[PDB]
Amino acid sequence: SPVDAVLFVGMSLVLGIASRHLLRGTRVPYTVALLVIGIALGSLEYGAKHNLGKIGHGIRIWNEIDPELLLAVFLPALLFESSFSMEVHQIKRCLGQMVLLAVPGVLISTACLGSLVKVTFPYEWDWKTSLLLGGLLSATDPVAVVALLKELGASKKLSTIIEGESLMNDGTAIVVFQLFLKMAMGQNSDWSSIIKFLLKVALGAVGIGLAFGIASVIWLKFIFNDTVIEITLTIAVSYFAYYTAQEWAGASGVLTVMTLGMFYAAFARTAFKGDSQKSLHHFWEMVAYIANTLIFILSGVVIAEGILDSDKIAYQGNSWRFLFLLYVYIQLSRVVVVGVLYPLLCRFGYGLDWKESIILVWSGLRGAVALALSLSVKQSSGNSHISKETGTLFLFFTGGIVFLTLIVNGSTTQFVLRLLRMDILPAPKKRILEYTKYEMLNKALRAFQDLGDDEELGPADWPTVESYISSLDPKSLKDIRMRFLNGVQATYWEMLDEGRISEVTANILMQSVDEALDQVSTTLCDWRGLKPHVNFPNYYNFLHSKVVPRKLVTYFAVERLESACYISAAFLRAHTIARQQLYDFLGESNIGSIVINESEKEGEEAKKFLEKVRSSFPQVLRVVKTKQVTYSVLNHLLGYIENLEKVGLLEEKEIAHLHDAVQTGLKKLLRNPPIVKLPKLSDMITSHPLSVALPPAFCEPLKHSKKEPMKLRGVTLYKEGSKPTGVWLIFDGIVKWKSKILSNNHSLHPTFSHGSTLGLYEVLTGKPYLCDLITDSMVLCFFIDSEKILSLQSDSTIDDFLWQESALVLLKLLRPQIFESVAMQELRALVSTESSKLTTYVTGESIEIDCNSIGLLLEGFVKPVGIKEELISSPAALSPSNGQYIVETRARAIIFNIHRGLMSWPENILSLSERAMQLSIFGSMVNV
Amino acid sequence: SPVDAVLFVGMSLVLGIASRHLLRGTRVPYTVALLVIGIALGSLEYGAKHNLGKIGHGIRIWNEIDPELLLAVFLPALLFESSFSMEVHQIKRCLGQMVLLAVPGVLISTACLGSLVKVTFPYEWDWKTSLLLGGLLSATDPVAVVALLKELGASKKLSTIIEGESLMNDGTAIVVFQLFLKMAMGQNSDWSSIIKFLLKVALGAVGIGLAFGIASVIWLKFIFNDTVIEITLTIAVSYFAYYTAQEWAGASGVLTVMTLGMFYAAFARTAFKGDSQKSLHHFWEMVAYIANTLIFILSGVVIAEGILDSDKIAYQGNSWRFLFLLYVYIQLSRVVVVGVLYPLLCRFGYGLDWKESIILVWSGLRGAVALALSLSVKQSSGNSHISKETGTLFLFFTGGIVFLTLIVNGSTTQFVLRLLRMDILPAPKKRILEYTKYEMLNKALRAFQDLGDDEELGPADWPTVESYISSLDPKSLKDIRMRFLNGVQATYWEMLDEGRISEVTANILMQSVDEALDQVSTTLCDWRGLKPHVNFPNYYNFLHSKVVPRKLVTYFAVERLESACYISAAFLRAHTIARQQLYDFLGESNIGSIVINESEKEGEEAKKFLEKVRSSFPQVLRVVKTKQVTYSVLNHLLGYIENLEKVGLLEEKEIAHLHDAVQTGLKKLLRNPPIVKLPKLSDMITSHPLSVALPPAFCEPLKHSKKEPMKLRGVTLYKEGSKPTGVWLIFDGIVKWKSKILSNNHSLHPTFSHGSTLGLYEVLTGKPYLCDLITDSMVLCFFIDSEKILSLQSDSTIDDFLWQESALVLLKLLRPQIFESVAMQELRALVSTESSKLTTYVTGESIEIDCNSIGLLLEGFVKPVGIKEELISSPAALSPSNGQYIVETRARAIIFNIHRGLMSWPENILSLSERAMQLSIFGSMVNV
Repeated sequence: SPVDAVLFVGMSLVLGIASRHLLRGTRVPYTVALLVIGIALGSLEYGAKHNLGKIGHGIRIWNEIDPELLLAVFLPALLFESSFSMEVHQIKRCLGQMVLLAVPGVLISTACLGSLVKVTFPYEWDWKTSLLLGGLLSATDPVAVVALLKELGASKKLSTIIEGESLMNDGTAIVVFQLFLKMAMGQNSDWSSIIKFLLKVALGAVGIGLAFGIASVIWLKFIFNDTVIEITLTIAVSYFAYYTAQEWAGASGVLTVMTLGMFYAAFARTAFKGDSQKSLHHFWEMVAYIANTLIFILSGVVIAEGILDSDKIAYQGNSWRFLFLLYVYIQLSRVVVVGVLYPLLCRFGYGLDWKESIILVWSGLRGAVALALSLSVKQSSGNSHISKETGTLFLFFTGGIVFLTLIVNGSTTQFVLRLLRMDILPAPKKRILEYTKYEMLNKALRAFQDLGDDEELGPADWPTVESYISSLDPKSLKDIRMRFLNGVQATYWEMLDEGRISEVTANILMQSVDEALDQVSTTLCDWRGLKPHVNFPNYYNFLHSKVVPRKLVTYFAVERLESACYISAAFLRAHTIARQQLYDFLGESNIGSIVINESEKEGEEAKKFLEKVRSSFPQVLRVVKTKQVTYSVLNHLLGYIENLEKVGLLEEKEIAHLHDAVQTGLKKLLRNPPIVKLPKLSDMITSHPLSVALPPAFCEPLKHSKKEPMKLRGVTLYKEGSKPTGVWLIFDGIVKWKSKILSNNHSLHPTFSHGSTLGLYEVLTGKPYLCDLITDSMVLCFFIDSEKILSLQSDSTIDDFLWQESALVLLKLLRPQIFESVAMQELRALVSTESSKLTTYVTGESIEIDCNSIGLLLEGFVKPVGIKEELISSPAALSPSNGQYIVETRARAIIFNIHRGLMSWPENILSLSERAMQLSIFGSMVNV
Repeated sequence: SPVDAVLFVGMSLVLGIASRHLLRGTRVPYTVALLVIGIALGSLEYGAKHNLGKIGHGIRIWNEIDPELLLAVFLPALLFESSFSMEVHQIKRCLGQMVLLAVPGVLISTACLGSLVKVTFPYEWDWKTSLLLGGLLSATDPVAVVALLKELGASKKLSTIIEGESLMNDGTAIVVFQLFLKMAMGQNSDWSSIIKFLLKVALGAVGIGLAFGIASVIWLKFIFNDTVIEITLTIAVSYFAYYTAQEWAGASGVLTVMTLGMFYAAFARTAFKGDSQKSLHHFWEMVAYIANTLIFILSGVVIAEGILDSDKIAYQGNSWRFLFLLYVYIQLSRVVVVGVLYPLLCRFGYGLDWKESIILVWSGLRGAVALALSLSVKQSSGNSHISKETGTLFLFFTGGIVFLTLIVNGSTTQFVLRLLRMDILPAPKKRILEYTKYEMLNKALRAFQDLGDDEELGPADWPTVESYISSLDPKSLKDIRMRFLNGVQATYWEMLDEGRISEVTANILMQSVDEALDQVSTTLCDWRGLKPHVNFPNYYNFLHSKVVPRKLVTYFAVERLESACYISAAFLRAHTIARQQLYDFLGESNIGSIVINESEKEGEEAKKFLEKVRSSFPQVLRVVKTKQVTYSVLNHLLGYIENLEKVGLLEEKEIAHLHDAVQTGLKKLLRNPPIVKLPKLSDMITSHPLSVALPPAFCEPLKHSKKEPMKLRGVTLYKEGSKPTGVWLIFDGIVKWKSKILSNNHSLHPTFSHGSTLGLYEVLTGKPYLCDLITDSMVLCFFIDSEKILSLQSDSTIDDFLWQESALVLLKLLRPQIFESVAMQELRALVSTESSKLTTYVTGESIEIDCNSIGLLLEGFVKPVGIKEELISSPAALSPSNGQYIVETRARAIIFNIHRGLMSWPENILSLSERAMQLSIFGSMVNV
């Protein structure tokens, strides 16, 4: 007999596999087909008394399945992954509406449904059992709703809203179902009894789940490099959570497993390995899928057994009337609960409209959970409390509700989508889709360009490759804003590809910009999407209560402000790059200036947040940047190691050691944020690039003490035209430069970065201060007198290096049209190149600027050739006027050699030789 | 009571997880720790009579586990993935030694061990039960051996040899164990009875497994895009294979599941999805891991129960003597079987030496399979045939053998490795390792270069990042050969990265070159590694037996020659590129010429194989190239789609549709090779680049009939100095050009490719044929008379295009020093660039060649300036002599603008500004 049960399980599994395979994108889920097949099989086994053999034995051995055993085997398996694959950031974005739809939504739904099925539902029912029915089919199938919504059209709001509300409705409905099913078996008599029972079954289960989750997350953080033990540990901890919950504490094990899934979705994304997460999700999806198909087949067969029993419930000819009435009651209950919650749903979280309201009310899919609970009721029934017809009627009613609710509410929802103007794709997103379907074509064409150079295998055939990929202004403010926001999206994509931010941060930023793209007509609301993720409420940690450890403060501050810090940094860099790109694209359009000013003013509270973080926690910024840098570095190393393992180029021991080392580094990162000692002033002096010219004797004036590096926001450094009293050093912070005399035109983002010396040009030339410096953020800055640098000017090499640094700063100043749109990173390479040479020019000589090169005069006067004689002053930024410049005074100079298509997609894209190219590579005629 | 069993399962699982986590790289497997813990728990439950509570109930409910149930639950779970993760190409490389070690190796081991444990092993035993013991602990644990060997030092031979021999020893041992355990329960009496029983249990099980594998592979090929249903289908088909095998046909279900795993490892790599394979492997590893830990714990607890029973077997004080004798017998049996098989092992497959012999004999690890079979014996025992002590003694003996065999043979094997000079890493592989640990450093440094440009988060801290990555000639023939082979490895790596070949082909080529690197002293044996994978035995298909379908011939030919065709193509391209790179690296070394000649002569039988394929099947080459091209294109598109899904940049419906389309294309590819119609001559004419100049009236001389395009190998095209009788067209094939008059120096690989016109220069200039053409392979070539082209010369645009193509060919001829090391792909871009212009020069004018540009004279005479007056003839290839050329006759010309470090790793790798750079980016002092 045990072999019969496993044979039934395997047969049901094969039927599930077949039904899912045949019914992909057929506007009908495989689950309803499984239910119908199970009903047919049960009818053939019981209704017709046809001896099915061993399959019949399996049917009759699973017909007597214990209720509690059914819950234990199935319900946690259904609910673990449904609560595991959550995008917890989106949930925390709209958690208020989630709980509002979950707890009081289910309460109201159960109350209304029980009242309706008690007043007019003639079977001489009881109020407790009717409310039990309400709480039974007040549960929404999460996986079916997720699949429907992915097939359905919902940008990001309805998807997560309905997903989470169904997920939490499962738990709330199972809790209320347990409460109502436990009617008067020696307990649950008075109001205090049910209150304490709820307290236990809910809070104790949640606490057990959270404790087990914490223990397992610590274990995972302590597990360095192994995929399999992670899935196995998840299985073991889930089983022990269920065991402790229901056989040690008496709580609800299913709710404990569901809370465990919540905790793993929330605080265990970084605990799991980078490559093990996909496999773990696939395996738990597989467990949930087997559980779902098996519970559906079992429900179908038990319904068929029940409705065609000796009493012949189905052949009464009247039960279907009340089944249709119950479906109407489901619809009415959903309508009334959505209407009641609408006055509060709209004011919290995501804005909900009547369109979203009707999509929400119509997208109620009672599936596996309701069927499992109904099977639980139609088992161990027939006693004094729950009778026998009073049992099947529940099972047949719930099965018919699942049938109708998955056929009509699963099919006609798309037809409703066709109305109400939601299936239409907005132009801001249509541009994105058509661009991404245009990069597919270009990437494929470049690949076919590359795979045509070889000659041993002969030409390729373009038509088949094309067949296999056959699935392929300036005066308008809104278009300019949309182009700017698309540029911001491209910048986020590029910075994620290069590795500024992890996957979750990029997802948050892209979701926010997608939300902001819908309000392109009005002011840019990009930062409004990021507002929930950037919070700096209080700093009670600095009230001396916890600064005594002076190390846990850094840990807590990082763990709380870490994601917000990446979000703000990426936001600022994206808007800077996008502003520069838009300025290049438009040049001098007034609309361009308006939108740039709009973006600059809009991205101000993020700067305020970063300034507050810097002023409160000076060391959190360095730790956060270190964590980001090492995370990106380790991801690159992991990619290289995966490539090597694919090749097999190294032995399976050295490559295993390297992979283990990289995984250990990643786990030590995601476990504890990097510990960086607070740098002293001398450490920053040594780390500063200018310290090479600074002798070690000058490196220890009591290790450069007696001065505090910090400078508050807005503190001036030196006024324009003032005497060069000294030169500053910028170890960390922001300095803004302004000057009317200098050609500050097209200087969109005037800013010097860390590791720079400022004012060196004036102190080594004696000229008045060219630029006015204002510190936009708190800057860790140091001052060194003019006399020290003038003394350092004694030797030739030090003087040459000092004038090289002066030249770099003077390129940053004089020519922001080209060199402002680049960090101080590459300019050091340009100045350090041996081709770039410092030269001294005598009167009568000239400057040999030519093609593919640029020049810079530092001191002296130059006479141009071919133009009216001009006395070009010391800061010149000499450039080839044609694609000359004789010297007239004592002069010394220096010479140098000199995804981003989404902003302008349709505005950034024949000769007899081109056609020859096209034929020699492609087929007859296909544009490249 | 059922809850007790599941509690025991969960406790054992947690203990397994803990033991594996603690004992990673401790030179002791977690399995022995699990065995010891199980023995201790059983001793505490039975030996001390200490009431353990519910854990004790679980122990006593699993103590009475049914034997057949134990096999069913455990053994297929152990063996499915052990037979699933095979690298089947390496197995087919050395299958002869595999079967030799498996079938007769196990037979000899069982015979010798049974004889030894029957002659001197006093318990009044029987011969059948003693041979049963031999066949029981004649099984080697596959997973433990794999883990040990990955920790152990074996390049590629011992690893796969021992892995496969243990894997097949499992099946052979379970078959012989079933045969010996089935002694005289109403069957297996005479020799005919055992012969037919073996025939059934082996061949019928293999056939059932193969049929189920074929059905499931067809199902997988018909499944387009879904990960979960693939794992679920694997589970379902495995269960149904076991069911059909043992409860419908009477065969051995475990052997059927093992053969199913073989079939999936062999012919189902392409059936599974590209992203689902890793998850599926992880899940089945997880199932095998739970099965292994549970069987180990169960074996330990049952041993503890048995040896401390009423009879007190352990406390007899003598059983350990015979246990140690049995361990010595295991060692002696392994020694004798390896010695017997050595005269035949060495002559077949991989060469096996005494060093490999001792590593093989010492690496025998009896693990989970032997313990499971021994538990099967110590259950349903105590009857007339198998007694009761005669049962435990088997269980305690097998458990002690596993204990000793996993402690000493699992630890001292590394110490033996320390001797015999195998742990030493050879210099050819040490160079590879130190290079790959040098690209880690460069990639990390470049990443830190990129992640230092931003300014909102401030500087990064280099020391912590460094801490997290703290795990980091010309006259010698052998060094030159090693450098050349490293260049070939780099070429394979680059061509896999760009996508010439799949992962398996790149793995085969890299394994072959790794094997060849060990014989660097002698002639290059690279092709010897590829020899088993390149076979063209017979072409009976062309005997008119199966050419009537004239479509199944292409299918069968592709399916048989497909991998060999990629291997040969990649081999040829890799050696061409490596020869060119080596010639660039050395220039004119005699050793370089010797090794280049060696490589060219060595890579000749691959050309012969490709020529045979082309002559037999003309259309297989195009189909194979098409399949490769579309596979690479779809992989690139899948990578882009995965990037987009990570971003979340598109809605979850359009991106889902694109992913589904790409997966459907990939499945339609891997299911059926692409169907390409055989191109007609007119199709190739139109597809040829020169057809643009050919008018449509000239495009249909009865669609260019009356001529057969094919030309055999070695057929000349036109002799040097002959009159330009016409111009040829190369649609597909190889042409070699030789000319003493032309500067053929440094022309390492003189070859024109497909889609080219040859001889056009001479026919449009009237000069004698510059080059001598020899067809190195069968070429599909066409001839067009001189009069037609001279007539086409009538119009200006056609003449300009014709002279542009002439210029491209003449760059391919005159300057092979620069333009031979590039395909005809990019040269079309160079000639087609608008900067590259065709100009007509009158006598007295000059050619304006300058920096960053090149020139070409086609007809006329030119006088140089600054050098003795030379009459440079019509083919000139004018180049800037300094980094001039006045015209003297009627002349017309044309102007143009103009992983690979592994070959030379240690010979391809400060100023005051450089130190400033280093400080401004990094910490104090770290070389870049």
